[PDB]
Amino acid sequence: VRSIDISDDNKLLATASNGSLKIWNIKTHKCIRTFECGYALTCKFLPGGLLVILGTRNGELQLFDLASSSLLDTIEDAHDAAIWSLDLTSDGKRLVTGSADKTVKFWDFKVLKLHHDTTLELTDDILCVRVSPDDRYLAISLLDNTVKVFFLDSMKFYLSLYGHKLPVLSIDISFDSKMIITSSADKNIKIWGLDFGDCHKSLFAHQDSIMNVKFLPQSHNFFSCSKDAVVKYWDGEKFECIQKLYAHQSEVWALAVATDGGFVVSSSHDHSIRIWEET
Amino acid sequence: NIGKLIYMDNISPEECIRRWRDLEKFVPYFDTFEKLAKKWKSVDAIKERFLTWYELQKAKISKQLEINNIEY
Amino acid sequence: KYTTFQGSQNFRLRIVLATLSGKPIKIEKIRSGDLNPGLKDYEVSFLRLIESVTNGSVIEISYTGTTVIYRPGIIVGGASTHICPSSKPVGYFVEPMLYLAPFSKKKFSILFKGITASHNDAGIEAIKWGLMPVMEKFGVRECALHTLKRGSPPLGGGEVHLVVDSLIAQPITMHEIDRPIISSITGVAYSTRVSPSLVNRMIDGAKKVLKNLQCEVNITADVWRGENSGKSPGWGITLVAQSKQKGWSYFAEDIGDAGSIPEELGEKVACQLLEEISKSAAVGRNQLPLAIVYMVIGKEDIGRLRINKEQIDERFIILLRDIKKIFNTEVFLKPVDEADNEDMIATIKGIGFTNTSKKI
Repeated sequence: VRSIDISDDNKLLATASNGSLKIWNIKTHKCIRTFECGYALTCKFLPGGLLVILGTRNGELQLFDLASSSLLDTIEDAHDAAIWSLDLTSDGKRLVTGSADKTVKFWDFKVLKLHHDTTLELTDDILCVRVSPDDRYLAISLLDNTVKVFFLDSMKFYLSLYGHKLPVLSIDISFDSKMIITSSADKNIKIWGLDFGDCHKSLFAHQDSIMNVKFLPQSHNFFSCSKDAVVKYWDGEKFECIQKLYAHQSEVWALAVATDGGFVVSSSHDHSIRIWEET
Repeated sequence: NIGKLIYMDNISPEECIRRWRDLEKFVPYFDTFEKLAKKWKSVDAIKERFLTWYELQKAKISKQLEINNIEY
Repeated sequence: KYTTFQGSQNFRLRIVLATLSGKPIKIEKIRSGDLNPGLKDYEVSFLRLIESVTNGSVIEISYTGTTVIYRPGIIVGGASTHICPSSKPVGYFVEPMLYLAPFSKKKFSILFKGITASHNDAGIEAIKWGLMPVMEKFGVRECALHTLKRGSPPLGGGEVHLVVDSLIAQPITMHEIDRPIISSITGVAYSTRVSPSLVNRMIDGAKKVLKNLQCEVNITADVWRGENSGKSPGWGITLVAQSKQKGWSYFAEDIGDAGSIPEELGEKVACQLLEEISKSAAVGRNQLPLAIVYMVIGKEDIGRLRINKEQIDERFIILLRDIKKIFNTEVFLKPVDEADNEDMIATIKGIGFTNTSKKI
């Protein structure tokens, strides 16, 4: 399973290489609406549930649902190379995605379907995108090993930053728009100040490669997965590993937190996803 | 005009300058950033601006006294 | 009964003119209509800086704290330290010492620790080559602001070292009638505890806006690494227009803050410098109080300096009224003949002051 989405507390999702957008619940665990799309890698909900936006390594971008028939809209050759990740905004009307034809493009939900409005060129194959939960700024991760932060009312190139010595592959932004978290494949995440871009702790764990970092959206604490079957979570004031979790067996590809209390679900290479909750 | 306008005790300074036409804050005054940037999108108005020893000392002090008298 | 003043308006100029002229001063109703009335912490620490740099000057404050009676002593100067409080950076303390300094007994080697610079007040490089060349034109020879540790807006911790070592007898009189032909447009951009690309994103935008001109543009870059970086991130930009053929300067500066894009900050300081260099004649508008105080403590003769019709506003009015209440010198305002540019020539007869604290 390549990616996980999760709603408030009820429905959950798994995204794989065949297109099995499996729709789950934490109480009966049967995959509700199984269908088939293709080599899908990243995805997101629509904020009321019941509607799922999802990309692919082919040139496409597709949208599905829960209740009615599965395929509703798809845009083929939306990016003529592979795309990597996508995001709704803080409200759920725009749709930003980045793609390794050095393009990041927006979309608008209109009525059932989507509508492209604005392309942006970058000087590198972009491979990650994260938009703030208050639409204050977006951040993009480029393999020429940099992180660029743009605004959203203007997209006027707020902060270009660097320092990871390998392609950074996961970004997150603080819940109250004060601190970003960049994470690369050199086992060293960086908590980054926001007003000018001062690094605070370029700290180091997960001794092969960070694959995805995500933010516990209540306080400013955060979970970080590995590639070597360990998921930790850290606090953002003293920067110590307040918990390790060793309970996978292979490459933990993805994870996602749930916004009710920081209720997290992780997913690995060994076809296992599992649920972590409070004590 | 403007000399007695300054040295008259009664009137306030801004009423003095509007009749003619807070310094702990050091910074000089300024207008709207967008306004003067749009005014000076072209800046050729400022193109008019842009592009022995004892007898020496005696000549220096005597020319000083002469220009002192000539503006006295 | 002797010299009475209202309000904390031009307060540094009132106290520095009292201690230069040697006349006792008394200022009351320092924001007396306020929930926190009286003298603020930065100006009380400023007054005790004056007491550390002079000798025999007694200062008494009322129980209200809004009335200050000041007898002046003699300016001994010397070498001392001074922590400055975080309510106000080092510029607000150094810019009156910059024209109290060159007359004292010993050399001025005084180091200021605290916040380097902020928005409303003067930057260190700003005073360095926007006000040390005008001091070199008025007559001093050896003056320097050794910036040996930068600071920051919210935490500071920086260290400057004002050292002047040209104990001049009195400032020479000034003769400037021509508008200076601006030869070079230079500047620096300083950065503390940030990425170095912020500097390039400043400079390319600023010289992009000023690149449509025949003048030689030259802006330099400095980051501060190690413990010379202060204790908080911050970055600023300053530009001077330097006329080398006689040595005059105009300048403009600003420091970014939370969300300040370096491109638009470079554009803002470039347009602010163009505002100053179009609005000002023969001297900077911010260099103007130093200019008139050196012309008024010049030799017993007249000195003449060009300003334009824009230079005369409320700060200049309260300056000239301050000097007319302190040592009663009318400034004569001639008009220049060519009325294409409505310029006044200020002629000021300097009070015949010499420094009276020199071991000879």
